Amino acid sequence: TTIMAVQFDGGVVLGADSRTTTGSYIANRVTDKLTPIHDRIFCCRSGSAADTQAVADAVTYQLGFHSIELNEPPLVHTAASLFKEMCYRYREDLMAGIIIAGWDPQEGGQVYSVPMGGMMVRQSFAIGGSGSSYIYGYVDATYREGMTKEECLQFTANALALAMERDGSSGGVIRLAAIAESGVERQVLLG
Amino acid sequence: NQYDNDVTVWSPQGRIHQIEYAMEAVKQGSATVGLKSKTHAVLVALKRAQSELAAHQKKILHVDNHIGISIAGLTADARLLCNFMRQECLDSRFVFDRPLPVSRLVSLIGSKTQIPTQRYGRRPYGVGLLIAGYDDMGPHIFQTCPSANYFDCRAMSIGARSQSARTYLERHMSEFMECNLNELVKHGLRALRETLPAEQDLTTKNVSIGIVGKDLEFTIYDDDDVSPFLEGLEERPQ
Amino acid sequence: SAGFDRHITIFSPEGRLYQVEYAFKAINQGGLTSVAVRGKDCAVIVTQKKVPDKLLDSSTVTHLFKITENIGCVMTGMTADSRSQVQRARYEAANWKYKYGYEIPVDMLCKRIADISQVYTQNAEMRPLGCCMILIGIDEEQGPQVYKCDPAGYYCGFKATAAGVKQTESTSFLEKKVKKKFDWTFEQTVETAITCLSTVLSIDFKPSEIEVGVVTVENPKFRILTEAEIDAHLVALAE
Amino acid sequence: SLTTFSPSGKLVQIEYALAAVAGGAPSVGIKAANGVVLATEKKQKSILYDERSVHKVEPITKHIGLVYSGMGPDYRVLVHRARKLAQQYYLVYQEPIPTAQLVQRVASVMQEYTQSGGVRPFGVSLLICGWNEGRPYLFQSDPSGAYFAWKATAMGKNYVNGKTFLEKRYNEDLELEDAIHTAILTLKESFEGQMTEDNIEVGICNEAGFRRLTPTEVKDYLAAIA
Amino acid sequence: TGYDLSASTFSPDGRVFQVEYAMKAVENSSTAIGIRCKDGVVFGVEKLVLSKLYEEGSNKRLFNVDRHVGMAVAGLLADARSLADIAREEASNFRSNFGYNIPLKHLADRVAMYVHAYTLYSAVRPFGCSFMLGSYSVNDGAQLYMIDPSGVSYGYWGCAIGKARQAAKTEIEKLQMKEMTCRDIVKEVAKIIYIVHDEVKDKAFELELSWVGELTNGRHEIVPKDIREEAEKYAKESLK
Amino acid sequence: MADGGSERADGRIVKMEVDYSATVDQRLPECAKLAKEGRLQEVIETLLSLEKQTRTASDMVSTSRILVAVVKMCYEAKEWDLLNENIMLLSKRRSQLKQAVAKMVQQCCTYVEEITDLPIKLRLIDTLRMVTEGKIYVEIERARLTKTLATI
Repeated sequence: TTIMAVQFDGGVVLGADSRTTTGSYIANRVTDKLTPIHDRIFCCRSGSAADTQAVADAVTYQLGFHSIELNEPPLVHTAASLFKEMCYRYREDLMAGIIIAGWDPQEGGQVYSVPMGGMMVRQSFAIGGSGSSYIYGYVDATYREGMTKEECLQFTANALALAMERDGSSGGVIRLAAIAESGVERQVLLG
Repeated sequence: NQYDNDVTVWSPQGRIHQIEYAMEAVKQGSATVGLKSKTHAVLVALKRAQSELAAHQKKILHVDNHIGISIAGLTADARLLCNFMRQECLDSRFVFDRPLPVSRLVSLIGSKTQIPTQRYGRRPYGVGLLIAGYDDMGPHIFQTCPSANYFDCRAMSIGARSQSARTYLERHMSEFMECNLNELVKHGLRALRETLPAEQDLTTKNVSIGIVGKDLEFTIYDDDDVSPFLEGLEERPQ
Repeated sequence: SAGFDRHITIFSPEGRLYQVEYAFKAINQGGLTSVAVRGKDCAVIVTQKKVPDKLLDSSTVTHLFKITENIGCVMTGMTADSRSQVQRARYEAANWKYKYGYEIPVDMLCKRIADISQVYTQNAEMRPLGCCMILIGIDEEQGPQVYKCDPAGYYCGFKATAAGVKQTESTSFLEKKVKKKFDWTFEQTVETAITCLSTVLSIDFKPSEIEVGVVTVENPKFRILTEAEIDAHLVALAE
Repeated sequence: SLTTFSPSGKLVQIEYALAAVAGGAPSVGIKAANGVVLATEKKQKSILYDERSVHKVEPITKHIGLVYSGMGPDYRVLVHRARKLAQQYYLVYQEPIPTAQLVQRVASVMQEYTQSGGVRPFGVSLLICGWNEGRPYLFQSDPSGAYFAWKATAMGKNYVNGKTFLEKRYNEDLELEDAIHTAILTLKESFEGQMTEDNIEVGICNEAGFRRLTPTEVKDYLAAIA
Repeated sequence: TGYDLSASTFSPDGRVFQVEYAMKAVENSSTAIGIRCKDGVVFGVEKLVLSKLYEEGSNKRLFNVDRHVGMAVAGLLADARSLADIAREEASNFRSNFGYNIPLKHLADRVAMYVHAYTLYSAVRPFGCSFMLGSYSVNDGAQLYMIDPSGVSYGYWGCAIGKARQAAKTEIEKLQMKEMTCRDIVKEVAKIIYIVHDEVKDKAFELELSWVGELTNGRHEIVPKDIREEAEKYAKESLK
Repeated sequence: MADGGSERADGRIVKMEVDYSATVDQRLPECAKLAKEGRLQEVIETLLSLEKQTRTASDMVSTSRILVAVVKMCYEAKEWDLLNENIMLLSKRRSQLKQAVAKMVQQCCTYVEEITDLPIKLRLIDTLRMVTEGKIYVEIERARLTKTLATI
């Protein structure tokens, strides 16, 4: 449910809960909610599941085919435009809370947000999910422009901690992802 | 010469002769002359008949409030491109609610006539368009060809024996630019009276004049506002 | 013979068709040579360039086309057929990746490209894409692979592989060379590729004319060598 | 081309495809009492080629074998068609397709390509076999759409000579091993002198199912079988 | 001489004679060259008036495809117009689908596939055009490509299309092409075009010069050639 | 190049006179790449001629003075690598070899008479290469006749 992406100077840092529920019963307790597309670009999803999974698979197809034909590493804004087109074309049928982030060689770390409608915007931080309203309450209080990697990790840790603590649908376990020029760093925290 | 049957075949000298044959089919039309001043564009054509008693086959036809075309060659393709012309005019007149600039219309004419010149199954259009119009920048006199290589000029003339007309246009294209409507039109028929053999003279019923002006709507004339245009002449220098 | 003037793709008497065996030397109008070698856990492509002009560039004369991140290829013959075949290969590899969820093995790709060329051959009113394609790639549980795809749609794949202009001679040298049972310790492969092209063409030239594409089971990514290390291998075989 | 008959004769473009079949690589196939043996003759041109990539003997289901004598590039096409068709039968009836119904439908496909007028026929003759309902079968087809039923036959180079050996050597009653013995005999009659574990490629059809033999047991058996 | 009718058929020696005949169709066309500098690409076309019937400003072979890409066509003009429309359409799809400027390699490959697709089948003929494609980008530099009638598309520093294809590049290649900015290259192309065919077979010609690079900040347009008037005051000094 | 070999030659004229034949090792890639460049007709052949004649002087000072048969094999390996980076199809650049080996077998003439016949016959088995693989020439192989007469 609750997904989060914060950029910093070197790269970006993502994060999500897992706890995919249906109604009042938890169907699955732990989920890879964030999805690799390319080796340097992620997307994290919310809303309905099958919609975002099918969209992410087709975007993975188109983006991999395009970036192999260029024989160059892809852009992040490219993947954001692809998600924008596929979200906007079937807004009558899809429910996507897709948030695009990823480091780029030309443009560094970027974070794009695509909410349930199909608009595309560049932000420095993003929320997402039904239990994101709360950390959206204080993400304009605790955030400071120009963090380090560890400050972003501690920040999103406190964020997703309180989101999992407060919302009934949110919960489960904390997954993090750190994307920079150096590498891709995933980890599983609790606290 | 056994390669010289279809549009698709390139020649071993590279000149597709179906295009040349369509050019020669254009060369057997009636004579017509179009020329512009800085403010008024005038195109004048020549009529013919099947017999004495019958009426004359018309050449200047209307298109739009500021567009009029002359013609030479086939008439089915003439009316086909006429209907397409009127259609594309009223299309942009509907959508953009403005009169069309002439250059994009003639680019659409070239793109229209491109397809029957490249695929198999249509003939190149035997057509002799002389187009007069008004965009924001004044009169334009364009001509086409069956090879769709449309030209812009300041004074052209196509049809049968139209080369003496071109010599007259050479020796008066400097003089064309300054004058008003009346002597401009009589320069046009001082091209048409050399598009004819010398033993007969241009009468009323065989000539046609279409003026479009920067404030004047495109209008065709026949014999009655042409009886004013036919006086003001001398004889040929015999 | 003909007689029938072999204008379309039909069967002539006794018994062949002449369109495809005219397409087999559309490679020969390329004026170009390609050699592939599989000895061991590596695989090496080598192919020269024919650039007479100083106004012409050097990066965009590349024939090694990285199909996917683990599959490379090289092309000979006419250029348009080759590049269109390459984009068909990329599109169908991406189609594999979309449909089946994992990276395509190099065998199925050659099968699919051969089938496309056969459909272009089976139905008439299309030119049969007169270019030849050599592929390389690493597969788990099978090691490296080297394959060849024909304009006819006859794929095959084998140890020491060569196609282009002068490759009766190249396969004569590769029969006279792949008959001794030594191992092929990757510089044995690079040395035998450079020297087989150096005995077929007999030029013994700068490091700036040939292109070397390698793939190895230590880095399964396809890799194109640089002028420095090409020069290093060339003087390493210089005795 | 393919749309009009001759003044008196036959369909010259099908006769030429049959000639291209007869100009192909030899093969032999024998129906015995319990099983059917197929055997081809697969020579590489050089010493460079690998024998694990291209396969002549090819299964259609788990109990239906199929070889050819012609062109692999068309062979694979009509193989894939027969695959999809047999799986469609098994979708419809939930039962493994009988070989007669396979030969009907494959013959319908080949016949549809012999129809007018832009596509060429296949240069492929099949040898279809399978063990349906106890009694095994053997069905040869051709580019013309026709089909037959054999006890033992051959196709390729010197099929006439191999067939005259088959008429003398073979009979009605054998087992699978004696069938393989006479099959490698009649293929060794016409093939080149160097016949190894890779120049031949043999699959059988027991009633327990189709079985495509390995180079291990092929080299064990043809290590001077007589 | 035996079989050169269809564009699908091969020859007894293995080439398509339709493509050769279409290649030497552009040989009779007007001479068009191009050259890039270290911060831009310069076009130049020897254009001829028929006799006295033109208007000096009609049917300009210097098209303008994208915001930073234009053509320098030579050959059959209407086929080049249609191909320019196809190139505008392809740049339109790319701008609509990815939100940034088309790289010239990808554009050239799509155009080469389109030309090759018109060379393939038997219903249609190959194109009778040969054109130039230039570009500039802040992260890519200057790129000048080249498409033959067959569909072979690769890159150059300088080129020539027309009668004097060799006779231009004989003295194109003696230019110190790297160390010059394009504002010198303007009068350089002027002198190169002015060298070939002053009066010999025809009567008179006329010069057009297109212009893209860093000095236009990534734009592509024709020069104000009347501004700095660089041909004639040097063309009259290039006859001696 | 033309100047590319002129520099090497015009410089090394004393680099080996009294200075040791280590500037040779400092000039081996020099002559190597000079031959590699290889002007069509005569220029780089004249350069290589000057180079191999300086090398004949070096033979006089090392292979004809110290007679190590290891410095002889070193000069032969130098020319060997040089011909490894050179076609020599009688391609107007062979004076690097023809008169070089001519003076080499004249050195041999002075050797069998002066040096022990074993080092000179090693030089001879290397001259076997030099001609039998290096496009055997009549008078060079007349020297071969007299050198197998020397083996006699």
